[PDB]
Amino acid sequence: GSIKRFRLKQRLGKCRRQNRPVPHWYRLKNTKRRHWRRTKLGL
Amino acid sequence: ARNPKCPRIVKSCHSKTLDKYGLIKYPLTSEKAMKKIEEINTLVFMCDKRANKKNIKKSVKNLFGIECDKVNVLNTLNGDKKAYVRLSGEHDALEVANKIG
Amino acid sequence: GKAGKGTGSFGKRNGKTHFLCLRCGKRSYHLQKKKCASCGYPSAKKRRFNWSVKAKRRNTTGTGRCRYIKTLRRKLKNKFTEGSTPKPK
Amino acid sequence: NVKAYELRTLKKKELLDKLDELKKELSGLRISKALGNSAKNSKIHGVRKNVARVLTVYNQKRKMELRQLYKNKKFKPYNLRKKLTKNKRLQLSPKQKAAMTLRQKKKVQNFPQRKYLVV
RNA sequence: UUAUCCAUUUAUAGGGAUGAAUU
RNA sequence: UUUGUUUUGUAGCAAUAGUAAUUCGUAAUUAUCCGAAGUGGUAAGGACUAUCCUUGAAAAAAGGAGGGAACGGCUUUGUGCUUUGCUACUCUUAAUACUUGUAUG
RNA sequence: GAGAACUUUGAAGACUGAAGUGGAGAAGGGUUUCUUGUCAACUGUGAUUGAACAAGAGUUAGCCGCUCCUAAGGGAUAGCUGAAAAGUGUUUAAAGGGGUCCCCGUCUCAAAAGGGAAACAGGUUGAUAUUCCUGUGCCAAUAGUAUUAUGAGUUAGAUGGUAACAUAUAUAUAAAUGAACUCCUUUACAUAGGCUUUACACUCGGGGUGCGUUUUCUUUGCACUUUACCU
RNA sequence: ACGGACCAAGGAGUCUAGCAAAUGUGCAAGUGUAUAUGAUUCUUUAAACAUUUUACGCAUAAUUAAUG
RNA sequence: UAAAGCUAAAUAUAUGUAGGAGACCGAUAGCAAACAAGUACCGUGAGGGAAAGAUGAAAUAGUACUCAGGAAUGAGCAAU
RNA sequence: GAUGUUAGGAGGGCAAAUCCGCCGAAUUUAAGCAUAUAAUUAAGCGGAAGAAAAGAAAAUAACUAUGAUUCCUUUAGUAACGGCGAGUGAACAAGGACCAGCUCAAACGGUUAAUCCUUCGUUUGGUGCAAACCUUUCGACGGAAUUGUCGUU
Ligand SMILES: [Mg+2]
Ligand SMILES: [Mg+2]
Ligand SMILES: [Mg+2]
Ligand SMILES: [Mg+2]
Ligand SMILES: [Mg+2]
Ligand SMILES: [Mg+2]
Ligand SMILES: [Mg+2]
Ligand SMILES: [Mg+2]
Ligand SMILES: [Mg+2]
Ligand SMILES: [Mg+2]
Ligand SMILES: [Mg+2]
Ligand SMILES: [Mg+2]
Ligand SMILES: [Mg+2]
Ligand SMILES: [Mg+2]
Ligand SMILES: [Mg+2]
Ligand SMILES: [Mg+2]
Ligand SMILES: [Mg+2]
Ligand SMILES: [Mg+2]
Ligand SMILES: [Mg+2]
Ligand SMILES: [Mg+2]
Ligand SMILES: [Mg+2]
Ligand SMILES: [Mg+2]
Ligand SMILES: [Mg+2]
Ligand SMILES: [Mg+2]
Ligand SMILES: [Mg+2]
Ligand SMILES: [Mg+2]
Ligand SMILES: [Mg+2]
Ligand SMILES: [Mg+2]
Ligand SMILES: [Mg+2]
Ligand SMILES: [Mg+2]
Ligand SMILES: [Mg+2]
Ligand SMILES: [Mg+2]
Ligand SMILES: [Mg+2]
Ligand SMILES: [Mg+2]
Ligand SMILES: [Mg+2]
Ligand SMILES: [Mg+2]
Ligand SMILES: [Zn+2]
Repeated sequence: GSIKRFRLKQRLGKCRRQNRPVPHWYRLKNTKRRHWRRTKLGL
Repeated sequence: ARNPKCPRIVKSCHSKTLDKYGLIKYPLTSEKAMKKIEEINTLVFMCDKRANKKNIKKSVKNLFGIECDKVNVLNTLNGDKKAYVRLSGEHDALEVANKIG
Repeated sequence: GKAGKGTGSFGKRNGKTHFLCLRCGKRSYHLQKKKCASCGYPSAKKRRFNWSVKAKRRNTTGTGRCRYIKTLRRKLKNKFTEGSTPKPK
Repeated sequence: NVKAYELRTLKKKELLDKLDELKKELSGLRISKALGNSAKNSKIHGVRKNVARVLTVYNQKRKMELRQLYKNKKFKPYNLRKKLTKNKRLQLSPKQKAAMTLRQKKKVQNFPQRKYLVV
């Protein structure tokens, strides 16, 4: 909830970062997305 | 009491421990930070996750003509520390903002 | 019983038995017991079993970069003395 | 953009000074990036590389100095020692392995395995 | 009794005739 | 220094803040903010009384007491101790200065 | 807006009805918060909405917690078992602290509801606030040496009060000698029952302000009339 | 009685060991060059070739619990 | 000639790395995995564990332009 | 004997196909099942190496005798074991691959431990661009050791 350990917080942040979509410019030279409600991080 | 004939491990390399450049990464824009700069002479800096308040203060002293009364910090969910730095009354954050950029 | 064995009882499922595990990063550190289910974390030993071949394969030496081991491979082939560069120019 | 061959000749203080300047420059670039700019965003990479180069040069100089300091003297720091697979380090030196009990040595000296061409 | 075993304690004076208590 | 009378103070915080108004301007002024009481819902405290073959945690931390160890400072002489001579001393907070790693969170 | 029963605003009519779809938190979730966009899919009807999609942003503490203490307990040290793995935790230990050699003495984790240094009000953001701002405090540190001041005491350690006990009001009650070694107390405690005291809530009547009713009636009905920690 | 809604693809007497019979083939009181060696053998060659300038198997004799 | 000890070779290798081969498999096959595969995802957990290859010679030919559409798309006398 | 953050070092964990120790089942087979079988297997625990282990006869033979170990061909599905059921089952010889032997202890040397190690050194060399290595013999100052080091066989 609203009191995390630092490690957990960092993990959450990491997950969030992972979430974001392919930078579109790359496509000129993703399947692991997760929606917070349907698939859990299972931490 | 130790008296080793030679020391075990001698890191001859330049220190890896974070200097001013590396500790404090960049100021924040964003409307919030701009507002802060305007109204209550608080400069917002993104910093390394392993910056302390003391350390941040030191960095600020070194990197700019800044004297800081108080520094609040927080760990952002992007893996950066955001340090809210309230300047002493002698300085105008706006002027210092201008100086930095 | 509204909190009966099925759905009602799944409502009372909060509170982790396992958390993250320093060492394995695998959310299988039994908090109350203070022991990782896939490591034996406090035991200085990895807790792997010949009866779990799949398990064995999914955490062996090859699986994950080998920061040092990889670097040392080829050295035998080269057989260069340590400390030695090539000739300049 | 400073490449290493220029930097080897420089003294350590000078190198340090250079490095600090480079770091400052990098910081400036970062600040610019943070602010709404993309003018010299691509300049940063080069600066970073330069910094790295400088660090490398300085580090090697330091290592050399250390080596000079600890030349011979039986024991040394474990850094400056022969970093080498643990087993090899443990292993008996070839000479040690060779070393023969005196009688055996004598025997070897007297009756060595001869060459003898059969016809 | 000395092996062995059990107990007891800070291993605290060898055997007999409703205060304080320390340098 | 104690008695009598009066004027203040929402005791300080405190009206500068809030609230409800009223205007005036393209943020400022003004006026208000106070005299009686009941109900006993909630909480806390108090003093008690009762029940138990149920008598209802511990420690960090703090305090108090008992006890009487130790005992001024400076100057001079001899091997921390003893002798000789003089009277501002022992505390105590607060500030200030200076070296000692940069002596506030 | 291309398009609206289910997007927005207003006007009605309703419901939740302080055991609330109201305010706060815990577990759990993890960015779902927020603004700007926005509609391929999803939002089992529609959809311009959205907890969807995209871009950015957002979480500020000496005082709120964790952090310290110990609890049921856990993991270990000594041993001792056991082929080991493990199993037991003073069972036959040479097991770090306190004073000026003596005297104590397993370690460590285990409470985000037990124990516990200290914070309140108002304001402010698109999104944070006992955390920022203004103001007002509080707590704990604060090394030595030297000056200053502040007061005590002595010309080596105050007095009062019959007593219960009281007294340092200096910016601020700071100071009333105290070692070893002891002994207490606080920490520190069940449930029930009523009784009482205070605050909060509610209400009543009066004064003051505004709004409401006004075919008729109503000195009227409603709102506001506030006051924190700290001393 | 059971299985079968439909369609596509996958989907079940195999491989080794040792024995036998059948049949083919070679040689025949022999037969099989077994390991291994050797070669002017070396993409194929992990095959093919060779057998030192009385090995062993099965057969050639049976029978007995056995000395035989 | 027990109750002490050492010792190369011929031997083994379904592990790892690197080579090389095949009367082997050819994307429901072959490793679970030809692809960001021990990945996603499920399970408190020990564990479980997928699907998913092919445009063309060349996208340095990946759909310009016009019309109708709110747009998707559609159409073309237009186009690679 | 404790004690040391004394000086110097070592162990710990990962990985396992082959390998070495333990520990150790049952499904299964026997048309049931109980000994047997599965199997001195799987799992478990520990430990090594490029291989490991074994190994230089307290061996086999009964010959005209061989001569460490290992491995292959065989002996041999034989001797033997076995509710003599199911089933299990070697060894020697023979032919090869490969072939390597040894040192402690004990005996002997006291007109003398000749040994051994730590630290500090000293000065000829060799390859290297350096870094490092490679060897060379010479003392000291320590210790260890007569409860036994070294040589001799
Ligand atoms: Mg949580
Ligand atoms: Mg859910
Ligand atoms: Mg904070
Ligand atoms: Mg539990
Ligand atoms: Mg006011
Ligand atoms: Mg709906
Ligand atoms: Mg209603
Ligand atoms: Mg109702
Ligand atoms: Mg939202
Ligand atoms: Mg729908
Ligand atoms: Mg929106
Ligand atoms: Mg989203
Ligand atoms: Mg607190
Ligand atoms: Mg503690
Ligand atoms: Mg306990
Ligand atoms: Mg235990
Ligand atoms: Mg604790
Ligand atoms: Mg608590
Ligand atoms: Mg909010
Ligand atoms: Mg039927
Ligand atoms: Mg049937
Ligand atoms: Mg049917
Ligand atoms: Mg069917
Ligand atoms: Mg035939
Ligand atoms: Mg022997
Ligand atoms: Mg051996
Ligand atoms: Mg496949
Ligand atoms: Mg190990
Ligand atoms: Mg059976
Ligand atoms: Mg059967
Ligand atoms: Mg049966
Ligand atoms: Mg096993
Ligand atoms: Mg060996
Ligand atoms: Mg054999
Ligand atoms: Mg036969
Ligand atoms: Mg058997
Ligand atoms: Zn683990």
